[PDB]
Amino acid sequence: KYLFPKINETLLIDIALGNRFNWLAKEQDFIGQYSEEYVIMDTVPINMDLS
Amino acid sequence: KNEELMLKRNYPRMATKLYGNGIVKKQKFTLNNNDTRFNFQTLADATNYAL
Repeated sequence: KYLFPKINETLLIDIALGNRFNWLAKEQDFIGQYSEEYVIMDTVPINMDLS
Repeated sequence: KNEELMLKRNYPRMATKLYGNGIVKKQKFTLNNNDTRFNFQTLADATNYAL
C-alpha cells in the first residue's frame, strides 16, 4: 500500500486515411484569379444552290 | 484577423483511454485414495478418472 502504480505501455494506435479521388489532383501554379472555358458552337453544312 | 495570433498556442488533443488489470481465475480439486478405491473395479479406470 505504498508503491506507485506502474503503467505498462501506451499504444498510440493510428492509421492514415486516403482520398478516393486522388487521380483528379491536377497541379497548377497559383497565378491569376479567374479561369473561363468555352467550346465552339456547331455549324451544320448547307446545300449550295449556285444560281 | 489580427497579426498576433500566430504567437498563440494550439496543442493537439488526444483520447487517453486507460485500462486497469484483468482478473486471475482459479479452480481446485481433490483426489482421494481411500474411498475412491471402493468403486472402480479395476485399477486403470481410476487412472482414467484422474486424467
